[PDB]
Amino acid sequence: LEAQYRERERAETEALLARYRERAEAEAKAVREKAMARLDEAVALVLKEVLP
Amino acid sequence: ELLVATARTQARGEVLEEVRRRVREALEALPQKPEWPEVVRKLALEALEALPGAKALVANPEDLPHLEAMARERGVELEPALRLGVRAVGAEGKTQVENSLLARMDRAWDAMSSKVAQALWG
Amino acid sequence: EYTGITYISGPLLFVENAKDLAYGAIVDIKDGTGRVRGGQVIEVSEEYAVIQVFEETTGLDLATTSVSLVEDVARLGVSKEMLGRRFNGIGKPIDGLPPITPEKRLPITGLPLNPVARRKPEQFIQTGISTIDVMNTLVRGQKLPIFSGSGLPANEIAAQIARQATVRPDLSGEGEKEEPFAVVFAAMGITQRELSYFIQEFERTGALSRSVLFLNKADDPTIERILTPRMALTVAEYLAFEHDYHVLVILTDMTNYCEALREIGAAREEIPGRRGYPGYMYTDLATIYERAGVVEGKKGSVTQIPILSMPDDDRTHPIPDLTGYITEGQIQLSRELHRKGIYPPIDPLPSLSRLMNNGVGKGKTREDHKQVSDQLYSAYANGVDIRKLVAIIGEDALTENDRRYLQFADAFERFFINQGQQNRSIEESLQIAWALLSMLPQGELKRISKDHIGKYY
Amino acid sequence: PPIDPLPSLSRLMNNGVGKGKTREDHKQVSDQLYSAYANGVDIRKLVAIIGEDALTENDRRYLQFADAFERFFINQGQQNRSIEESLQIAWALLSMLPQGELKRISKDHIGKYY
Amino acid sequence: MIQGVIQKIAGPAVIAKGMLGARMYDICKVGEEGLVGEIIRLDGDTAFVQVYEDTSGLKVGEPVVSTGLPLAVELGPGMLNGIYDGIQRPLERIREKTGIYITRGVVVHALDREKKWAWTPMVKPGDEVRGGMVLGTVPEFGFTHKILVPPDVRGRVKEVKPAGEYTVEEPVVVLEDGTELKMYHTWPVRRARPVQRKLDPNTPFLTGMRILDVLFPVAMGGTAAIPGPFGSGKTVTQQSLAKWSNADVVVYVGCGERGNEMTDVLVEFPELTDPKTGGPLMHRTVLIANTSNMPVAAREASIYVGVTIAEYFRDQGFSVALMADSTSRWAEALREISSRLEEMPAEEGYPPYLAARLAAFYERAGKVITLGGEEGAVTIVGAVSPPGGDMSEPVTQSTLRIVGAFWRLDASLAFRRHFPAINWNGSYSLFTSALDPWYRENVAEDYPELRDAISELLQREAGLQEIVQLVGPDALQDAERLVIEVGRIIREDFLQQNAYHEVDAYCSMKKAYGIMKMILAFYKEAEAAIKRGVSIDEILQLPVLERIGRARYVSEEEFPAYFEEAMKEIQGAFKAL
Amino acid sequence: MIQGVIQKIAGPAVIAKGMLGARMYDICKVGEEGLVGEIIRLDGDTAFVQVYEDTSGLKVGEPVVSTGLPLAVELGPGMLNGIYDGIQRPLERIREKTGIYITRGVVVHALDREKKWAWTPMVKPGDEVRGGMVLGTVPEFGFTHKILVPPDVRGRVKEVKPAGEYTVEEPVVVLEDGTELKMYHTWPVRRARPVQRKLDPNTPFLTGMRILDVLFPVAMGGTAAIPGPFGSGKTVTQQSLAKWSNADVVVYVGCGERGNEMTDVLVEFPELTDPKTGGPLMHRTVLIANTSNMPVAAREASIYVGVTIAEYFRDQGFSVALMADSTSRWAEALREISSRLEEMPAEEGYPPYLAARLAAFYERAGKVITLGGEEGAVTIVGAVSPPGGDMSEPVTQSTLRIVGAFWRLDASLAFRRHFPAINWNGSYSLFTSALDPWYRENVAEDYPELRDAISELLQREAGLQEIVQLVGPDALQDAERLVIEVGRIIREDFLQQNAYHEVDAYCSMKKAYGIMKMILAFYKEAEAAIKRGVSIDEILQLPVLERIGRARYVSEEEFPAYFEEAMKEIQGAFKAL
Amino acid sequence: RVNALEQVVIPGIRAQIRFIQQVLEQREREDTFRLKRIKGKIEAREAEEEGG
Repeated sequence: LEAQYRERERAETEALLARYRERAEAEAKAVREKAMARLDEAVALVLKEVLP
Repeated sequence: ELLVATARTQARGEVLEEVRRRVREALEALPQKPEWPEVVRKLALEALEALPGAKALVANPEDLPHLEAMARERGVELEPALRLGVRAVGAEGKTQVENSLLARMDRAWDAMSSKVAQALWG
Repeated sequence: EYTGITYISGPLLFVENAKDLAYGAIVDIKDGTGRVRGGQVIEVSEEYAVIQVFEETTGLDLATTSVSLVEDVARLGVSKEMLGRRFNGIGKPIDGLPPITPEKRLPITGLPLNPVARRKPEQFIQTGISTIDVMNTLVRGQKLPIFSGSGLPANEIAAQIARQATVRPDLSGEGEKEEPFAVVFAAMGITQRELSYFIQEFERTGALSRSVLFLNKADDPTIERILTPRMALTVAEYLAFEHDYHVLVILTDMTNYCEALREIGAAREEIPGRRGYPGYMYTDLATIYERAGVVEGKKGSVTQIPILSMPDDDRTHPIPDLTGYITEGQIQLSRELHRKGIYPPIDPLPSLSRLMNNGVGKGKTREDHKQVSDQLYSAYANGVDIRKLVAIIGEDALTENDRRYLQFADAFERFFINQGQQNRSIEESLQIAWALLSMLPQGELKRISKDHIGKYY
Repeated sequence: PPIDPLPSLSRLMNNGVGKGKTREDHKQVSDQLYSAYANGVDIRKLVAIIGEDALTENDRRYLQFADAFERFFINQGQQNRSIEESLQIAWALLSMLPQGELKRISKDHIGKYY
Repeated sequence: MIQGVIQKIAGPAVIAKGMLGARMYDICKVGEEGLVGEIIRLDGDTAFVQVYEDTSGLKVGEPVVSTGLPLAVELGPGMLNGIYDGIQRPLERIREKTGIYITRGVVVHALDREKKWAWTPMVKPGDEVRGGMVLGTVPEFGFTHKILVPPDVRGRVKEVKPAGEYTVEEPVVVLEDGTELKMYHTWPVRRARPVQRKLDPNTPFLTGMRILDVLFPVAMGGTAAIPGPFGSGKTVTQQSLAKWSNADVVVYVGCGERGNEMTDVLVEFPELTDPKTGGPLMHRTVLIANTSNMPVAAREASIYVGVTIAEYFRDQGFSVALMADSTSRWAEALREISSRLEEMPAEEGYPPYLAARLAAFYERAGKVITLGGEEGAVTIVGAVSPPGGDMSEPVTQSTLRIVGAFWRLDASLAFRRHFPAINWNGSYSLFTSALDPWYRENVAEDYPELRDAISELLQREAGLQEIVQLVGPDALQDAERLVIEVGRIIREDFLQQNAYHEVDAYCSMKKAYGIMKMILAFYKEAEAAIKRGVSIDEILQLPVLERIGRARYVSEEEFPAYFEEAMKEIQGAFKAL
Repeated sequence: MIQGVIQKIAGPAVIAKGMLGARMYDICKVGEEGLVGEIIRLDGDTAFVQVYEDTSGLKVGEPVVSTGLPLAVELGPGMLNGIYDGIQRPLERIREKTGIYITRGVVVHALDREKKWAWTPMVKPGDEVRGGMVLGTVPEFGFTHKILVPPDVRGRVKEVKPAGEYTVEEPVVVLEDGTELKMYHTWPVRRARPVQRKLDPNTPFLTGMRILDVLFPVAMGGTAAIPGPFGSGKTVTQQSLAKWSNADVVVYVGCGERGNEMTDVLVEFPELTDPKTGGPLMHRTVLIANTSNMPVAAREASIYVGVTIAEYFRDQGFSVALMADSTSRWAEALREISSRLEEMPAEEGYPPYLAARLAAFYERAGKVITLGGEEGAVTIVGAVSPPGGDMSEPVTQSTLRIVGAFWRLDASLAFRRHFPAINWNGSYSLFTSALDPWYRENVAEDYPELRDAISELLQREAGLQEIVQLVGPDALQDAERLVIEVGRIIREDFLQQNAYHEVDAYCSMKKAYGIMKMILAFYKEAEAAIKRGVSIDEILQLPVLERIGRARYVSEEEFPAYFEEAMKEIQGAFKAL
Repeated sequence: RVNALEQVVIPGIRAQIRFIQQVLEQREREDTFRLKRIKGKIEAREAEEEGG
């Protein structure tokens, strides 16, 4: 009875992780693109306060 | 939740390090932009206004046309071998308070890590 | 980069050309080992200063020395998202990935909390040890040191409190399960076994994605044994108060703390004044413990659990000294119940309690253990004490009456105080408790009322 | 001379001694004298505690060995005893203990001096 | 002027230089945010500044301008109802204007001038005034909070403002002496308010427990003390003067009361209602305690700024109950001074100033009639602890055991059910021969007789106690278990009281009187039980022992009728059997 | 070069002037003699030296030479049979040159550069090397020696010489990074060899002690104290603990070991069997032991030599045994050094920095996987010494801040000539449940079970011992005396492990488990036997008592012949009787 | 009682005072040593007014 409960759970606790890995990766890309088109703006902010 | 957190950090890093890349490119061509005389005097300024007496001032001899005002203010400029900073050496003894650009760039995530991030991300 | 030494020996340095430094200031320095260490300006002077390096000197020549005022006050970048991440006493994450970006950079010295801003708590938790949740009642915003001897375990017992820490869902009349419950850790000196032992019970806990770990090892500097405490608690302040979560903080190895405290004690100018330990010790154990407390207007809280490890079973020793006084309600472990195999080996007979009918045992804390606590005390006493008195009076001499006393000793202790991997709810406690109490006829059971008896018959 | 060996404990007891480096039975009679007295003095504790006794008949022989080791052996004045004279007669006090109750000395030595 | 800057900032203390005109033990303004220092040494132009607030950013070359006041306490109304510091800064003003966190360099009014108070004059403009004379009556709740003329000042009046509110700063009586009597007036903290004479204590103070009076009596106008090693019930024993004291003025002040202990005790007062007042408990509590969240050097100030407040009250003509919560804390703060100043204190870990500043604190006020004709009584109770766990040390002997009452606590003693606990023998009272008059006349002419008679029995059992732990009783006789069981009942019901329950204790003559008469009864008959041939075994098994064992739960109001019905049952279940 | 001279001399310490450019911790040759000290405290430009060798005949003004490079110990081939002592020299060689006595000021190199060994390449040019990886094997005795790349060294390879013997300082592998990577390499003593990932122990540690291991084990990688009051068992149990070992390498640091003890130690090793070459145990030992005749700091240094050697062998992938003898060494070192260098002592002569290096030395130890990617483990057995005769001493309380396993040797058991002397009421272990996997996998399934089944016996013996001394057990019932005389055999023939009989000097799991089932039998039979009315009196006379006593009259390697044999008669011939 | 008294009890109740005593006493070495160095500071300070 244990034998058929374990393999049920195992086969969902891989798939669930797998799906989360596709969101993870894509939301990694989604924080990149917001910053990279407001990137020049940051660099102006760094320049202005290193010259004192 | 941990594999999400980690992946965001790795990407977030790439953006922080990439602003430093862009800022260091600026620094290599900073004497080439014509705002270079304005930068060198304010850095040399803070060095003398502080604790040092300015018994000696040490910058490159090709930064010497841009700090000859301050040759006559305090001491004399004789090289850091940087072309991107100004040492000043006090008369209280050895002392030495160095205002270099490299140091401040590097400390621009060591004292205003928040400011830059909010503009990048929100 | 100021050059000119005068005294170097240990993590206390002195170097001249200074007066631009402030109390509590981050400097950097250069050493002859070709490495850049730290320094807190703990004291300031006329044309020098006292520096406290965040690493042990093992090399520092007098040709090459440096000082650079990084910042005027001394701070650490602290942000909202840093849960799921591990850390060390230096303050670098030990995860392997770029260090997170602050929201506030809060001081590491600590800002005290107003005594006016708190108010009496009354929401109790399940610690999974019966004995506590009856006798002392561990509520939020309350300390309760677990006194531990040397040659005694400290690690074992601690783990039990970490995986069985859980709010009542409405057993008290409410929950706080509606808001995330999370835990914070920070170890102050740990070996090879205590490192891994803690980590593998945190995977039992299922918390390693919502906890902040400030592990300090003994291979890590000895100076960071007293830095890290303050440091850790500022990341408590940030997440309980200003992001409304009930954070459990658990501090262990407050004897390795005291090792590092001693160092500065006598190697600095100051003289000993607490029977061979410092006199500014007080402040060192005040600033630590007094931060914690449920604040009235906040939902969230910092519940601190100190876990001592103090030298032997002396009570004149500095550690249990000040700690006693500070905390309200205490718990002890001994060697009476650690020769019997009873984990945990809590003994409340010498132990004391000062909050158990003080905003607790009444209020939104159940009154059904109100009279029970009072009863259990004098009942458990009748026990333990006469075990001694028997070996003088006779060798087996016990009268009709005293026979009963000692009968309730062996029993209560075995059943009740062996918990460990067994959780007991508020109800489960009281039931069982009363059935060992039926061993004493009416007249010693004066303290429990008419209601109570029948209640839990 | 008053020597009490029971709080006494030496570093070596089989080094610089052995068969032919002292006497063959020196090495044997070492540990023997030690546990033999021990089990005598032990009784004299427990006698006060319960009744006026604390012994059987198999205790009574170890009893007389704490008297025997006493004024005969430990006492001697200042007279010089030889390494022969010592262990030799140390086996006339060990006749009062059962030979079948000896476990701190080997059997092949029981047959050499009884 | 006094001017200078920081030379060497080390620890909470600042050592200044350039100090000109600086005077010993005088308030200052320190740093640039105002941290307030005290000159606690001079060495020419350097003076060791002790800075009550902890340092955290302050550096070399910052201001050090001494005010020139002799750490003066600002006396006036608004004391009643409202938390204050030991350094006197209202905590109300801090919480509202900062946040919930205490930050260094918070400076606000010591005595608020964001309040006004209704004036009733009494004095007439045609009269002259005198030091210690009432100028009018300010009505602060149900109490009478007079306004007095600061000692060493007199003139002749010429005007007196008519009734209305006025700010404590504005005058309300003016004089021909170049001065204006305001409700804002300086009095040093190092100079006591003058007294007319000292009076002999001869009324006792009721501290409303039947073991902190009945057995070891405490005096009104007295001084007393209780110790407590390592958190044995050090804090809990002030839940016995919380409201079960007869004071009309209650001043709760702590040298250092840690964060957790003000989460329950300090919030306890606005959540209670005193029955003597008839009104709230915080109306009658001043509150001027210090936290341990509050800096280490603020702990050292504490004592001298609240003792003067106690005098201000004593003068009006009200019983003052001052109790310094853990006075042991001022000693560590005093002791830290040595370290920082380059000195080494008194040997065996004792503070550098022993008798000098302890004897002074206690005798500053206490059983003294005033200039102004009113009855000053100050009841002061030190709630010390021994730092090393020894009750044999200088500072316990000089002023914590030579007072009215000396008490003690054991660690498994209090755990059974005695909260707070006392040692029956090892604890005495010096004053007890002067508390006999009132107790004779008011209570009964056998109240002093029965209270020595109960104490006799309690300490005579000790006789046998020892032998029990030596080899035991192997012979139980009729005269054996006599003292022994009696004494048992006495320690079981008369010393097990709780301070968390209002049924287990309360301030009431008749409860003390009553309980002690029940026990007298049980005792009385027992001696004549044995003679007849009544086994002590059956003496246990009378239900009347249980009747005396259910007098410590009885309702206060019910007790008179309860007692009368129960006295009869003793005498019936003894003489019959 | 750092060229001072001397300034003052203060006992075996020396202070020096002219010292500029001096780093804290280096090689410090003092006077022209070159005694080898160490630069510790640096005040000003006046650098406090602490000389490991005597300062008789050392004047002031003599030129002091310092390298400005850290003190490092020589690590390379020829390590085994070799001596590195406490002062960086090989005694073997010292013995010959300096004659019968050693004369101070003499120094040579720690590692003999006169040695030659074959080189087997495991690398070629155009390889990529990382710190701690192997470059080649070397066959030194029955052991395999590898040439560990120094940690923090990377880069490509220029050449690698072909096999053949070379001098142990010539380059065998020249790197193409401009570093002729010499055959030996230094690695500072403070610095410790990296680790890729830290792990926890799980392989058992057998040492040849029966009861010792079986009741309170230590893992292979673990740590334990041995506190032994009054010059008892401790001192030569350590010799009997290093006598036999499970671990592959044997590293024995006597840390300034008394010369009269070192005698028997040193000479015993050539006569002890080695189980990988069938000869001198010296083909698997290295002596880091130093002479006690030398000053205090030569006994501090010695511990720091040992560990960086231990690590070197752990990084090649071998189980390493480290045995620090006497914490009485360490204590005395810091005790006296503290005065010398003008340090401020915190408590009882011990410096504030006492558990400083002490803690970390213990820390390093553990089974862990290295940056070389091999697995060794440093296993520790320090012998704790209280100078005062109680554990209340600061030097012994520190050695009890660590955890894992403990052991307690008592003066009283030790007299009876039953070594090891172990107390079931005085130790604990946390390698009981850490070792339970590898028990029921290799040892036996009923070994996590049988160990519990001996403990209960002696649990009840503690509890009952008490009762015994208060009233004899002859007055008590049968079943009380039962377990008492089970107990006899647990000491008579199982706490006596004769270091003079070699069938007790050997012990292993088979002799473990074995005698554990002997005892088991006897217990379960006697409990039922006496419920049939028999008395333990008669049973002492029965042959069954003697029979369990066979554990030191029976062999190690003829043991499975006598095990099963007698086993049967227990359940057989006692239920017939 | 006699037997017992002359062994465990009596000299044991002695050795307790003795052990106590000695540790109280020895503690006061550090007292004097510290106090010594304190003295040294004090004199060193009034020796900078009149010299160096």
